[PDB]
Amino acid sequence: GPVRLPGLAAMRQGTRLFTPEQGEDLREALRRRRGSFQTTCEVTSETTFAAARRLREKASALAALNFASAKNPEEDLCRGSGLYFSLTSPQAEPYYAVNRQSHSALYTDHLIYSPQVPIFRDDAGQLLPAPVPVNIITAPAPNAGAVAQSRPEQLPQVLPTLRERARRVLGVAAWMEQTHLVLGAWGCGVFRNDPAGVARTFRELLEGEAQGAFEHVTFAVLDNHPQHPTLGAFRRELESLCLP
Repeated sequence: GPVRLPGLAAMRQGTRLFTPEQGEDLREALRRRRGSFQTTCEVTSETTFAAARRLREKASALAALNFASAKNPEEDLCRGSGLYFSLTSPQAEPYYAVNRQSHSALYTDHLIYSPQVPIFRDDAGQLLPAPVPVNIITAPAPNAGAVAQSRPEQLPQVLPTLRERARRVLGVAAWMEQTHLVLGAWGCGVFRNDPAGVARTFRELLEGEAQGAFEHVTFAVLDNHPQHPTLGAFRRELESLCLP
């Protein structure tokens, strides 16, 4: 029969959906991990997968945040990886079905956890000699641009939606015992969330509820714009977390 391609079945079968009603269990998992580590934080000018590939030898419990679409499984972490084979798993289907029927550009607090997704290619699109597996957390940031255009009365709700969903990202990471996280400018760019505000949201959590819950947090923010405004905003906001 068909050749079994390495690791793809285990990734798909191990994919996990987190639903809104699991918020409290996620909060408890994060609370138990709080204070475990003297967290190291850094803000780097790297792509998400370049950071994951650099760190994957340093740690196996490494997870990256995928800046995902809410409705369909400009580029997310499916590019260069096996992630689509996980996001289309049957257990992940409610993430797409519920977000579609919500009809809200704030979306819902569904998250997908994808274990040991193979990274197949580098930043330039060339094949890696050996794929590099990383865990991936998929959750959509609120689409501030779409809220502003089509439901402006929801615009004051973008910040609390972003914070509560960021809290659940960290909670999923703690729930799956992840020690290393690759975060970044989640929802910035096309969704038009402000970079300083996204950085400040993660700062609030990492200096509070999630303080010491992770060994290492990398904010991978590749920015080649002349004034580096996105990378600069993250560095300015997260300065106090980044001091060695």
